[PDB]
Amino acid sequence: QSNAMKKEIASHLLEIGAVFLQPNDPFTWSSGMKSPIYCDNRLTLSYPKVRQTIAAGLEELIKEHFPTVEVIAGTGIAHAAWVSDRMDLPMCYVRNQIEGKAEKGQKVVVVEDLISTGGSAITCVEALREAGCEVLGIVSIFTYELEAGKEKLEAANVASYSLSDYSALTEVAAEKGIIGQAETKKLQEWRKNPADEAWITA
Amino acid sequence: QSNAMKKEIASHLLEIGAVFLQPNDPFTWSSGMKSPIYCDNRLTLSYPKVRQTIAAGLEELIKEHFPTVEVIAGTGIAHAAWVSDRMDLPMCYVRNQIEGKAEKGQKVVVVEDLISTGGSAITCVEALREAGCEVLGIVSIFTYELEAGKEKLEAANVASYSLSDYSALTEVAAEKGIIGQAETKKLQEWRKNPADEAWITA
Ligand SMILES: [Cl-]
Ligand SMILES: [Cl-]
Ligand SMILES: [Cl-]
Ligand SMILES: [Cl-]
Ligand SMILES: [Cl-]
Ligand SMILES: [Cl-]
Ligand SMILES: [Cl-]
Ligand SMILES: [Cl-]
Ligand SMILES: [Cl-]
Ligand SMILES: [Cl-]
Ligand SMILES: [Cl-]
Ligand SMILES: [Cl-]
Ligand SMILES: [Cl-]
Ligand SMILES: [Cl-]
Repeated sequence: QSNAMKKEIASHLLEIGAVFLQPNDPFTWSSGMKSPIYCDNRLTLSYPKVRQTIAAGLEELIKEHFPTVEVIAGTGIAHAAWVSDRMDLPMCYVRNQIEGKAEKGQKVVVVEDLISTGGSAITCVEALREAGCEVLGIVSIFTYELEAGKEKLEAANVASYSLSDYSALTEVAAEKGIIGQAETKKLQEWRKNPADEAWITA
Repeated sequence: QSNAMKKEIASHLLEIGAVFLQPNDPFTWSSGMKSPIYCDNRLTLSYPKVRQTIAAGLEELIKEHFPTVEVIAGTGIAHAAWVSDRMDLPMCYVRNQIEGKAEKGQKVVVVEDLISTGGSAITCVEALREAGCEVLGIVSIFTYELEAGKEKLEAANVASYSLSDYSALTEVAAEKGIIGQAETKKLQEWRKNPADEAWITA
């Protein structure tokens, strides 16, 4: 659990190619923003054991932090499916139409693949709150730990926990020799100011 | 299994509101076509036991008919998730981009919520064939048994099996007293010629 789980999960994500790092040759995201990292947890679908380890971890986060949960909401659908089955709970998903039942007062936990800028997380929470549900919080597989997302969730009073995060993944990548100390500095600078291209030459 | 399973599943679908019948007051589908029936299996997501009974049934259809399966493809994502977990198989899904691994020669089974006109089923099969996969066939929760769909799948050489179908559901609905003999005739005529509004006054 905690730090051990974060490093173990980061190791798996790197190993299966669900998270890529290229600090010396930046990726360009669909927004046009340069980044040393990209996460695509859709790839976990192809790994039956790794995806189960992830679903078990998400379930453990829910039991630990949101034990009164009544409904699981995905945005993500596959992992919400795996979590809701392990917990024998109704599921719904949010496109902002909600598919599946989400009734007034029901206690909901959101399952997200990734917390990035916070926009997509807030969009999902807002849909559920609009429907009358009590959103307990969010559990996600990964988070880039960006200040923008942190502030958005804090301001909306949404508790959020992730199985692994950028910090753990940077450390594991260095332990593995994928990156070194020079790239670690670039990774640290990107997280602090992701839209500022100074990180590229940090 | 077989007829028993089809009637049991139809009963559950009616009971949870996943299939509606209104032969005396036709629905208008998004295409503008009048219909005595509508199926929305997204509602099964809210029913932990019923959805498990469905996933177990889909798994049984795959074991019975497509035993050499290597990958489960959803289009549907939640049920493909439940089936792939029970079978410990990699999963992918098809939007026609394929998310998750679908490699050359891998034996794939498609999991569909509903077989209607055949268009959406063919679209999914074609994407997987284009990717180089061997599509073993399709398993679905429900089928309207329309001739249009039957012919499209036959012409593309795609084997298709459904847990329940229109015929079983009509029979169960009559047994339950939801519909009678007069409405049964209207239902029979719609299936034969769904775009011809003579069924409305059959
Ligand atoms: Cl992701
Ligand atoms: Cl695996
Ligand atoms: Cl495997
Ligand atoms: Cl709680
Ligand atoms: Cl949808
Ligand atoms: Cl986000
Ligand atoms: Cl709330
Ligand atoms: Cl459906
Ligand atoms: Cl249920
Ligand atoms: Cl329940
Ligand atoms: Cl086979
Ligand atoms: Cl997608
Ligand atoms: Cl179809
Ligand atoms: Cl094929």
